[PDB]
Amino acid sequence: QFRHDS
Amino acid sequence: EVKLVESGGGLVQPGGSRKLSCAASGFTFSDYGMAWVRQAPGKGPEWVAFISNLAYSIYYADTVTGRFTISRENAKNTLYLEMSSLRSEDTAMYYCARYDYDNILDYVMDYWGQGTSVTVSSAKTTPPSVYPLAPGGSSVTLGCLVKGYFPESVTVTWNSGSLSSSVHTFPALLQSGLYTMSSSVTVPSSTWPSQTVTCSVAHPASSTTVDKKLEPS
Amino acid sequence: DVVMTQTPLSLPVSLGDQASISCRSSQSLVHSDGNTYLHWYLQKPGQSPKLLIYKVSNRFSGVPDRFSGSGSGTDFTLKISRVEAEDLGVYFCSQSTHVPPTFGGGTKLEIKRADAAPTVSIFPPSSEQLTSGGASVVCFLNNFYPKDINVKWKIDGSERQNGVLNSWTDQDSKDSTYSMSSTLTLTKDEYERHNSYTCEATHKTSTSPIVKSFNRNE
Repeated sequence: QFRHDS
Repeated sequence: EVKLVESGGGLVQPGGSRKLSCAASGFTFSDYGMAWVRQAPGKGPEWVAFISNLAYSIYYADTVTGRFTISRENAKNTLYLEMSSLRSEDTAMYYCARYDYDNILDYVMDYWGQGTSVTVSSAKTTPPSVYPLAPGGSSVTLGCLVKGYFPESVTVTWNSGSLSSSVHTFPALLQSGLYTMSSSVTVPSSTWPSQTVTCSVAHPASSTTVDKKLEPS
Repeated sequence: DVVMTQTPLSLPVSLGDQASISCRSSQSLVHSDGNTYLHWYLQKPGQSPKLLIYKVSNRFSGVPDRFSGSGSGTDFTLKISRVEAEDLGVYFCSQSTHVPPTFGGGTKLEIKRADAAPTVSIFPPSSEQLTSGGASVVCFLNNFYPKDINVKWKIDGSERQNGVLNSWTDQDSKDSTYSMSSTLTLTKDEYERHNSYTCEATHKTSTSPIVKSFNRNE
């Protein structure tokens, strides 16, 4: 549910 | 193949601390968010903390925030968990786990390490009291009660191991701060008390062995 | 948090049969991106959980064909189509749609066998423990099936629950039975206020309880 670092 | 190996577990007093590490290999570590997941005896897993792949996002479970700090160092392929103000309810297997992603969301913990064990207790190392269990039928059941020890490793051996297939070792349980278990053996009435039957109880941490002969009451 | 509710808690199955495990979330697991982030894990003794199925129905790498998942909204099912001995263990469902990610309580997959009534043995405290000032009454209930069993302690005909600790072995690897230890721990003083000590077991193998007793002054 967490935001990835692109 | 993906590999995760955690370390830094151990036994600490309540209010003590720990810094767990997790070494990662077989994938580009800096491409993946990572998590810590803990699991107490008998319980399901419980998520502890998460850190994004470049460490722009960090989140914590309600049960740990304030006390634990998650971090990573991408050039060492290592994830960290500093834990402080530890309480007995923090006792668990602690797993390192990789989060997979296909786009902008870390959506599933797909690879998990074997875990590192953290016990939080004020118990002193204490040798067990070994109590004979004899009947006070073709077959006869005997036992030994192994009461009030810490930490957990004990071994019960019957008749130097020759009696083994008729043995039940029951799992230890915590109470009054200490462990207690029991072991049963079942032999034919022809053999006991006609012949001798003895339980040997080894407690390695306290360096104790107690051999208890089973005497008819 | 999202509460994941698994049923059954324990699932006996015959090898070669089909097992079905269900999971129910307390909120919809449809993420705003349209995926349903519902996963199943399998945990074997002494090992970490291994992912079996992700996003409802995708088999993870190396998971054999006999594992199948389906469901929608809040109700989910995992099927094992022909259970093998390697599939025994604890299955968990998990959701990752909402922060925090949460896990079900688990479902233990276990072996089916013919019924077997327990062997019950009761033991008084030792003189050595009484010297130490405590009095444990022990009862073994060995080699029974199924695992469901209720043990009652009676002191002088009256039930007691304070001081009782119950311990279960895992399913035996050779006869698929269960065993259990029930220990009633009193002080020496409480032990000496009463005379009749009874271990009482009800198991589906009989309508009649198995009663085991001793009298302290004998």
